[PDB]
Amino acid sequence: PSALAIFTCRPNSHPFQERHVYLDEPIKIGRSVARCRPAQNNATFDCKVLSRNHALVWFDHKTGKFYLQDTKSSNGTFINSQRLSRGSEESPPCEILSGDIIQFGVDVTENTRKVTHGCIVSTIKLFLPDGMEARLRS
Repeated sequence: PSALAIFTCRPNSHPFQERHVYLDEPIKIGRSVARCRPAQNNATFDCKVLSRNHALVWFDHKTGKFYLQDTKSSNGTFINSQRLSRGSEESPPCEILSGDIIQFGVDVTENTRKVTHGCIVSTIKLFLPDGMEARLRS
């Protein structure tokens, strides 16, 4: 048994393939870098607007709650469009529920050229170690 977060790519997201992220321990969310590349079982994204150490997601095995924390991201982390912390500041742990829309970064139109870079926008579905779906967003 292992708690599980499934990340699926929303229509307004920079593209990524669906992730099946097991949460036996906290998982870093961050930008793809050497030695830390995207994989199905992780929350590492090839996306310009993410920080290397962007956020952290985990399951609290003693209460059955799931959490997301912004770890001083430059461009923001959001739960249902609400920003967890200011730029370059840490948030407290923020509880996430199954069905939340989670966003890392924001779209950025460069100031020096006409290019727009997308951000990661995901639905997250959350499952307890025994397989039952976690508390649902309402």
